[PDB]
Amino acid sequence: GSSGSSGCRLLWDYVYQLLSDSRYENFIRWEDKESKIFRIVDPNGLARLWGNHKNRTNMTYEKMSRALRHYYKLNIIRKEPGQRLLFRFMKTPDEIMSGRTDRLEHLESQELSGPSSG
Repeated sequence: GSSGSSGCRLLWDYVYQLLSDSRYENFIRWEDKESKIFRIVDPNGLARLWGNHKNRTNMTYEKMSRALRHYYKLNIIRKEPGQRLLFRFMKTPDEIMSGRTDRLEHLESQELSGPSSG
């Protein structure tokens, strides 16, 4: 029961890791497995886990969704208009699971904290 060693350090992905484990249902479960649709049961709590293992502080859902959004542009996830915290996995996640250069990974510890110094 050891899940400390990580690498991807990604949010959008952090989702699956949870879904797979039913023990994390109360926080998040599969809405419509038919279309790999998931929904955050409780953001206030769900985020905690994301900010906890991330050694972050006062991890809020606001600064969290900041990621899922970036992907929305890549045409990977779709946020239903009606619902509020609904996410639909259009394309397979493992399809874009890689790390060579300027890959999604890069955005693992970027949209979390720190200026752009641009």
